[PDB]
Amino acid sequence: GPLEVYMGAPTQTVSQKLKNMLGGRQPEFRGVVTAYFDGLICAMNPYPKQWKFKARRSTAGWTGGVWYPEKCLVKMQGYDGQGNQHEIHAMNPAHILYECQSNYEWGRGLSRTLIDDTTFRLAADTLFNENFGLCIRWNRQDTLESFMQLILDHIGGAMYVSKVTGKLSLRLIRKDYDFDTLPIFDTDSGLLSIQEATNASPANLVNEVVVTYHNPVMDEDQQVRSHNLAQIQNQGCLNSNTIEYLGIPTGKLAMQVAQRDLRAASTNVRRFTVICDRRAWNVQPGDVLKVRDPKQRGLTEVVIRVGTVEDGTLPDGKIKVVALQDQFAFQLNTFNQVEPP
Amino acid sequence: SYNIIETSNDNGRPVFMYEFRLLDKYWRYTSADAKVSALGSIWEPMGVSDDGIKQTGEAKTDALNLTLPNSNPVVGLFIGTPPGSPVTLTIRRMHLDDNDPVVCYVGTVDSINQGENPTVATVTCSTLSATMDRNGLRLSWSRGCPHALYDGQCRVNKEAFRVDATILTVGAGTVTAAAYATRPDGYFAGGFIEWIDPVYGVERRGIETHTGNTITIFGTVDGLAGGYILKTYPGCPRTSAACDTIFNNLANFGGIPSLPDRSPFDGNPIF
Amino acid sequence: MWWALAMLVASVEVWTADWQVLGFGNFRTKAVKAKQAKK
Ligand SMILES: [Fe+3]
Repeated sequence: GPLEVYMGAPTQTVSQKLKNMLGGRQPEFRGVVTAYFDGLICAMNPYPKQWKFKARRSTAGWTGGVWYPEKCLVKMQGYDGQGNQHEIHAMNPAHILYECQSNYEWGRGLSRTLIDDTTFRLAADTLFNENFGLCIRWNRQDTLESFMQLILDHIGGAMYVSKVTGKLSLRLIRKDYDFDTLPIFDTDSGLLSIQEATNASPANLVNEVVVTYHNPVMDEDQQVRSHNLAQIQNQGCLNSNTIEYLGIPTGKLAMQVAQRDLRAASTNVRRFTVICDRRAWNVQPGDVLKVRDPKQRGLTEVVIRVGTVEDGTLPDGKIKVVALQDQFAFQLNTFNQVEPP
Repeated sequence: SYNIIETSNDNGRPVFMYEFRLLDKYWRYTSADAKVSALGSIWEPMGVSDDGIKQTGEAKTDALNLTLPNSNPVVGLFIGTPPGSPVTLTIRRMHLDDNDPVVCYVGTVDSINQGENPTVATVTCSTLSATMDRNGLRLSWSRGCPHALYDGQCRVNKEAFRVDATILTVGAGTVTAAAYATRPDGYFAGGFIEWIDPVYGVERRGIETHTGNTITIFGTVDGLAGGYILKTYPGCPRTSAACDTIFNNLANFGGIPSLPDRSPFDGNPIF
Repeated sequence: MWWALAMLVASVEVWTADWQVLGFGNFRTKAVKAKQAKK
């Protein structure tokens, strides 16, 4: 039979037949995707079957208009079935988060001016080049901060507020440092004390990760194994972890995220708690710096990622900087394309 | 030249200035002891004192706790009835002989509570990152639209349904005006009243009930005077018939009357 | 990996728990997030 599909346009109107069918006073269902199947065969008397649909969006349905539209279309090969292969149009997570804070239609809907645009351009810079998209779903809606937590974990970034403007901003945890321009911190250059001086025998860290993602073409969950052979060949029994990465639509990107996590959490994790004078007042969580304590603790001029920071008051001077060993970006190690039959 | 002085080992100057802002209603404070004047404004020396601009990514812990003297109008805005519009706090960090106070914090005034130290109250100011506990649950198909009246989706004109009048007589949690008498009962149920406060500027707060010339407000009364007109807006039952008759906005309605009683396609014979 | 930075407070990653419902239960394929209603 025929099928009327109304896309919920801002000034949408529907045929009177739908309202007669539903009867009585009826709305125009503006803003919502509503499908009307006037076909007489909904089913045979054997009870009707269940339905499914497939759609995608990049620019439609933006309260207040679209933002930075020329980098939202993250296409990538996400085929299910080798001979049935076809690319899928994943969305840019940067635009996902921008919508999360730039539309009143759900959540907070922060005004555009209070969102740091240049930071989301920064995010797009690497999200589009490496082709990290997403196909997440938000059924049975939950707290907004939890959904942003999920998205940030997928991208591996930090949502934060610019120190100067106060606008909401986004950061990504990547390899964006040249290990040359970084400032060197020792007691003679601003370091006051290393509040974390012990070593907790961190040799038996996680050595295997099971990444679970969701292929839209199959429209069901998929899984990827990643073994750090170096740790398995010496430590003995496994220290594995199954991690959730639903919404990632392909095996290539699933592998990228799995490798990122495995190399981040397995390779020489060391937490630095640093007492600092007014030498890092500009330093902001996520920044990078190099620390050196060669004559007391004998650590060899290591580069560290900046985490939590506790800015001081007009008295007491110092700032406490929680710092973490180097993180990593995506890269290619395994060839896990299952390529079903 | 700020950073050079700031990063020096044996050179520096103390200043921590505070800007309390409310739609450009300004208070310029200085934690130092002097009449600091910078950025084209005088930052008076007041007993304000920071407790640390913490940035951990964790809500509650990062709540900037300011010790603010109660006598200030800033705290005065929160005596009994706090402002209906958020107040923003900006901190700046210049030295002396310097003139670029690099801003360091743009949090908002969330809550205030006096206590054991009557000479200064505790002011809690988080930032946008930690205020994201919202329900998220918005659309939720129902027999009535979830749209908030006059919102971006209900889109009922803000001007077509104006009502305003000066207060005939203020009362305990109730107000009376001549214009309200001209309207039918419940015309303002879920509405709100609006006027201008010599300091708050715009003030908007809801109405819980209307009858004749009398109305009742969901919130408290921050003191009202029979001068300025109370720009009063009608509410809505939010039913399809309500949005149709009263507003003539049925074509822009988000509620589904014919939610088919969840007529299933399983379990029992149907169709 | 922001979970990895979230666990920066740890005393050093195995877990055992059930889930608080999210948008997984499927009745409409979504090659891209158009969000969804809730009923
Ligand atoms: Fe309405």
